[PDB]
Amino acid sequence: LHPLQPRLSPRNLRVSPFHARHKELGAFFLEAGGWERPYWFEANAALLKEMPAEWLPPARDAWSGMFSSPIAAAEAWKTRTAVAMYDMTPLKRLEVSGPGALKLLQELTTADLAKKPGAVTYTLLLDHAGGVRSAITVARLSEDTFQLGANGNIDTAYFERAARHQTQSGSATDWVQVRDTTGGTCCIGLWGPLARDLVSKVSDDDFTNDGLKYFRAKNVVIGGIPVTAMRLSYVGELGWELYTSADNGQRLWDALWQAGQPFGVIAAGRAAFSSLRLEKGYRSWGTDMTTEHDPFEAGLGFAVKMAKES
Amino acid sequence: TPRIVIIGAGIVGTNLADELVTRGWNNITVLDQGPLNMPGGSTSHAPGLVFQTNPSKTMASFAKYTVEKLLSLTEDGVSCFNQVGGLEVATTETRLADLKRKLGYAAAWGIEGRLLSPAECQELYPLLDGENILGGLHVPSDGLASAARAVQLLIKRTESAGVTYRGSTTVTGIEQSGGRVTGVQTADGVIPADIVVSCAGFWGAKIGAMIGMAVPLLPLAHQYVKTTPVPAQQGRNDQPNGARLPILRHQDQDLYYREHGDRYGIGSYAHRPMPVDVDTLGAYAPETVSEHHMPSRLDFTLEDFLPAWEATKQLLPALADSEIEDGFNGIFSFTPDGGPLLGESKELDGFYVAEAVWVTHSAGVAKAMAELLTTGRSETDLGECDITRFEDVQLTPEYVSETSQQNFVEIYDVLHPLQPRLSPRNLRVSPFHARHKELGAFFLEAGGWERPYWFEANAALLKEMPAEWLPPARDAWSGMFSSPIAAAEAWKTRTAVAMYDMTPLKRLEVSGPGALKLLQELTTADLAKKPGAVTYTLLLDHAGGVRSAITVARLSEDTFQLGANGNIDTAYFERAARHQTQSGSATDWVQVRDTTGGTCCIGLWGPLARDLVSKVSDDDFTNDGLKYFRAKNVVIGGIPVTAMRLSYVGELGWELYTSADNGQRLWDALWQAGQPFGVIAAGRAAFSSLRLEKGYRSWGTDMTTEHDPFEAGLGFAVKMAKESFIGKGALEGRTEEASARRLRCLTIDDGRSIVLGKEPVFYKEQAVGYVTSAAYGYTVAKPIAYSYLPGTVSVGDSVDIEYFGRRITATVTEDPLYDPKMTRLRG
Amino acid sequence: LHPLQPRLSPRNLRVSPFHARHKELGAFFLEAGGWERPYWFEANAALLKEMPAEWLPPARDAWSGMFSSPIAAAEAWKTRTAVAMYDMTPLKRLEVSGPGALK
Ligand SMILES: Cc1cc2nc3c(=O)[nH]c(=O)nc-3n(C[C@H](O)[C@H](O)[C@H](O)COP(=O)(O)OP(=O)(O)OC[C@@H]3O[C@@H](n4cnc5c(N)ncnc54)[C@H](O)[C@@H]3O)c2cc1C
Ligand SMILES: Nc1nc2c(c(=O)[nH]1)N[C@@H](CNc1ccc(C(=O)N[C@@H](CCC(=O)O)C(=O)O)cc1)CN2
Ligand SMILES: Nc1nc2c(c(=O)[nH]1)N[C@@H](CNc1ccc(C(=O)N[C@@H](CCC(=O)O)C(=O)O)cc1)CN2
Ligand SMILES: [Mg+2]
Repeated sequence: LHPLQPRLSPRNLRVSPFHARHKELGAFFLEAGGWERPYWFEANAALLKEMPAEWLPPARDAWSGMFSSPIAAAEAWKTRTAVAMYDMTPLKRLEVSGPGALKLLQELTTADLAKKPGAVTYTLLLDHAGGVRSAITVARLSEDTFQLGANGNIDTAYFERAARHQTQSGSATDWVQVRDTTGGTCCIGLWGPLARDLVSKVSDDDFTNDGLKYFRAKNVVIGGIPVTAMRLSYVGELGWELYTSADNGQRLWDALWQAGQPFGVIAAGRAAFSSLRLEKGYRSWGTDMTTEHDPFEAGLGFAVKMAKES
Repeated sequence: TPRIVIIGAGIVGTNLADELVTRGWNNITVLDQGPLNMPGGSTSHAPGLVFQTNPSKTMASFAKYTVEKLLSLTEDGVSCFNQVGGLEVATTETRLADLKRKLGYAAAWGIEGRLLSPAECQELYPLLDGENILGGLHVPSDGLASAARAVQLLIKRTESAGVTYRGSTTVTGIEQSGGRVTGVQTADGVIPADIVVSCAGFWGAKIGAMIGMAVPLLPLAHQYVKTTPVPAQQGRNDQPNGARLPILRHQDQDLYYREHGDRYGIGSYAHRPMPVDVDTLGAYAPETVSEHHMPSRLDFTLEDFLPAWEATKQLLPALADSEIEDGFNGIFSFTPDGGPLLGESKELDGFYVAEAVWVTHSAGVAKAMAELLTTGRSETDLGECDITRFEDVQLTPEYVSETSQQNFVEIYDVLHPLQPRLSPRNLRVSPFHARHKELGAFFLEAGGWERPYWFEANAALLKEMPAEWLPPARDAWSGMFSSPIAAAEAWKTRTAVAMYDMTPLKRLEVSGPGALKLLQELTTADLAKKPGAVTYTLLLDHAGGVRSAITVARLSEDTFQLGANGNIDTAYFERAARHQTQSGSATDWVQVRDTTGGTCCIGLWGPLARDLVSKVSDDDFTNDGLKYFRAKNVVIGGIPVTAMRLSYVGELGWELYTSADNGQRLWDALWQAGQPFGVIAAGRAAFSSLRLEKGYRSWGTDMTTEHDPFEAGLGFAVKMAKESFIGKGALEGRTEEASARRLRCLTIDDGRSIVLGKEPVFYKEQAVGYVTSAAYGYTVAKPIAYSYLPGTVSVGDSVDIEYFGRRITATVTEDPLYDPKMTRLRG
Repeated sequence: LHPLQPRLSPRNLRVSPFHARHKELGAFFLEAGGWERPYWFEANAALLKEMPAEWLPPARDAWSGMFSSPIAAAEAWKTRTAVAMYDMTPLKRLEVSGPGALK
């Protein structure tokens, strides 16, 4: 069996709010964690006739060509030179809330999270030996509410137990609740050099550098939909992760899609996504590092604030 | 009494100070950036036309009270109301029909009115060219408010009672601590306050931003023009502002009129919407404010007015011998639904709004708010006025701008109660939305959600449907936004199995060690039962009035899911949970989440519901496996689901809840299992009809805070034996049988004449009630309507319902109309 | 019955090749000769907020308003000022061929 080989059943268990639009665009779906994830979009085949030859990869052998397509090259191309919409809905999304939330995260992570709300921080979770249990993002949305981009249900269970333990043994001001909100929310990664040109057509919020700096978050309205925008890009380009409730997702998608037409916006899938993030050197927990590695071996020293008290 | 600061000395803020004073609260400071003698908000330019009749019972009562209050507000023998009566004329058949519906509202709300023939219209208002007049509606108690004079007299008498007024004082921020208001910032310092009420008119959104509150009003300009002296009017009225003819509405041309001595005042909505940026108005130095120079008056744009002037000369040819003398583009407030914005902010304890209020409703709004502040409740239902009625997508600046401008464009149009907007649409959709479009769903929206009213795919079933299920033809009005397809969907729900989309039902998760304690105090049920129980229960106010009717499902020791009625509930629970948390122990904390947008629900109902679900689940759905009004977790088509056994349509089956990401799978699994059982998707038209056949009440129409549970026939849901709950003391002694007014089920005798809501109900030729809910009952094959009626009227008695001026005979009937032994439901 | 009143069944007997695209655009279909014919497209509702007021018609009475929509005004507007695609597939189309055709 090839490492990407999907099951044929059961399928379509979990789908993002954009699923109808993705099928319209001829998404090739693979599954992970029950979620259907586009790996590329057949609609983008039409772009290969226009793509510069410098972007066209050589033939693949039969094995590396399984569950791959030249279309991924066109999607990488447009992400690097135009603007792309990636479905980040399946990214594990945890809400950690309550008066003991900051205290919990200060102890579990390698970052100083005690900053006025709006900061996004890439940070690690270690075990007592210094091995890397996880690498996550923490966005402080308000005094007592943080949204985490985690790595899966191992993280979820880790936070659940730790929050329960803190709550049980703490005061009236140490209680903290952890919710897995992934299934109730969605996210579009809107990335590429024309990302500002696009979003400014559908929002009156300020998306310039002055309005939202790198690794910051704020609430905005796009196409009429309340969104939490976070400025970062696992693909290494300008733009934002745009989060909203599942019921609003399709509208947000359609609004952006329409705004993006003059900029040549495309839907982009996981094959391009993985290639682009590797060009950026961004680590993926579970393969690039595990608890067998410390942050310095993995080249993640920068994410560890050794000056923290604890 | 608490220290109050009121922001704004318009007709709203001064009436509020007054209503508070008469209730013994006089520790009040009123602030206005303008001079006290002419503050310069919309109140300082309003022509003051007061038409009481309104489709809304609450707005109508506010208007009646304003008329009574202004008539009694007097000095040197001259009151602040000139009661010349009001006349709405019709120049199209469509409008003529609508005046008959409005005459119904008037009877329903206790306002005396008459329909006039064209000849009678000419006798009452001789300046009308009769050639295009088809009829008029005359209300003798309407008239003209002297709004700016009323402000002065109100300032005078409240000042005498100890109220402090500070004009030329600009509020620049709001001070707070611990989630509660502490004061009001001005350049010269902070004015301390325990309560702040923003009565700032079209500045309201600007005041709101000061505490991070979204106030969904849009400032819009509206043209008002005065003519030169009109020759026909020479000598008829007192100069300079006398009036003797009824105020005049010409809604077909978006115009209204009044006299100003021998001149005419012309109000036009017959121009493009004109949004105003309040930040560009400029700061007016108080000493510069005068009649033609104030912040609320923008330059007149003659070009916009020319068509209105032509139409005016057609209606009233005498004015063709006058000219336009002075015009201005006058600013005031519009909202997404035309309702005002009243009540306590979500963001800040002790901070209240009373904004976007017509002079017509001002005193009534002030009275309601003064009741709210001093007693904790308004004596009038504020369900359509509460600031918290709006969903999140409805509070964005873009939605507020777009829908308020559309409200302005449609302000005087004849509109069906179901008429949807064409934009913005598709804001919120359930996970089943693609499947619904495949099935040709006809969508209407509410709260931002797209809701199927029926499915064109089901048209194919009408050829097979027994004739007993086919309703008679509908008239054009009751047929709008209706379809015979709803009959087939009711049919299949009653005889087969249907899948309804219950996703839009407000869904609240109340969790934490103090959750049970919170709900025990707020609701009328004993919720302390092992998890798995579902309970239908009420939320009362301290007077025993019904704030809401909800379901509470106890999912675990510290987690409850509530099926609530909208965002008024959400904000009510949010504040109550916060208050309990702040003042309680480590074991009293409780969190409230609105999870509606992250979850979905299918109502799987009908006699074949078990046959269907048992094909896609190994869980036990027999009576032994899940009893009526119980919940448990199951797996269906591979999806984890919370199943609750109950049915607002009165049939066997369950509400099936799951996370949004799983919804489409659950739907498809059920859809496929249901094929041999003839499963259909069923929409809201069938849903509403079926639930009325069951006698189930709908909060907001069938009962509001104006009713107690016994009047509404909801006594069964109140556990009077509870040790404690909000409203309990007020209900002591009350029973359904002794209630002076009781909610009754009517069926329409002719089997055919459908009514829609708000129609007056008559007993022995007296108006004694009005239609709350109504639908055609497909199972009983006749129209149904509910109305409060004097306790004196009994089952079997006859009543008349007036519909477009025609009396329709109906009979008071025992409910439920369908399956009163509940044999379809229980066991 | 209104002169435009359609049957609810049988329907969808004859459809043009554009039918899927028309449903995507929220076509309101009426039938004639067995063909499903869009009378207007709900997708075009979005254009009314942008349309000049000069193009907006007055309210219709209930009868003339049946099987009509303000959306038709926006579609007329765009046809007169931009570019529109109408489905003329149902127009009866006859091929007359052979050496005696001209005769
Ligand atoms: C052209 C026109 C015609 C109209 N015709 C009618 C009609 O015929 N019938 C009818 O019922 N209604 C009519 N209206 C509507 C009407 O006038 C308003 O609905 C009403 O006057 C609102 O009263 P208010 O007390 O809420 O607001 P306002 O009268 O606007 O007073 C509120 C204010 O608060 C003050 N304020 C605002 N911000 C601050 C601050 N930061 N610090 C201190 N003070 C502040 C302002 O200076 C002002 O006095 C008309 C309005 C216009 C523009
Ligand atoms: N919400 C969000 N959370 C997440 C991911 C995501 O895709 N988006 N993906 C996973 C973790 N990964 C990364 C790895 C690198 C970066 C990144 O952006 N690194 C920049 C900036 C780092 C910073 O200065 O600390 C640097 O050049 O390495 C962001 C998420 C899971 N958590
Ligand atoms: N989840 C759920 N919650 C809800 C509604 C719903 O549709 N489902 N709809 C709203 C409230 N309404 C009702 C009204 C009646 C019933 C009902 O079922 N009444 C039966 C049983 C009552 C019981 O014995 O107390 C009786 O015959 O009156 C259920 C919800 C909002 N809350
Ligand atoms: Mg209008």
